[PDB]
Amino acid sequence: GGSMKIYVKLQDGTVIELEVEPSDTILEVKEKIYEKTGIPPEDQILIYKGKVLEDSKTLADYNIQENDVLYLVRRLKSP
Repeated sequence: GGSMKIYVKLQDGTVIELEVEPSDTILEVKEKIYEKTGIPPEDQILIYKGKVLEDSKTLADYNIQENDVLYLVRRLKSP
């Protein structure tokens, strides 16, 4: 259904690879990151082309395509 790989760079410099599809929402991308890292979605800020992404929009909304790189900033927030 348009399956593709995208990459997320962490603050420590490492890059993780995600399997996604264009209709995935940003919240769903954060859920995939949680599955790989343990970082709760509520503690994740995702950045693409210098802008913070909104949970309810999709990868296709942002024209995020195969091999694009997103940036993850982690929050330390009381649960």
